[PDB]
Amino acid sequence: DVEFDALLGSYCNTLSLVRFLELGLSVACVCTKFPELAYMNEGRVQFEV
Amino acid sequence: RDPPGYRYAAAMVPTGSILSTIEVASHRRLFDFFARVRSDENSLY
Repeated sequence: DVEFDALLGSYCNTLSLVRFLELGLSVACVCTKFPELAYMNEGRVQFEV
Repeated sequence: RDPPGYRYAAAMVPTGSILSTIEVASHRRLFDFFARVRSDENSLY
């Protein structure tokens, strides 16, 4: 007798890495990187009209 | 909490331009300092 058992193959999804900049909702924001955000403590935007 | 106050110098060199023109002061407290001046005030100098 010959009797074996087979591995009929492996399937692995690759989780897609989605950036934020490529997306619809990144028009509704102005995103900027600010390395010193950790130190800022208080920030403000003035607004004259 | 005695919030901040508008920085006059920083004005004069805007970092942008507000497109919407509307009567502000309805949306009063969206800001923690709102000042409405009329022809001009004493407090800007």
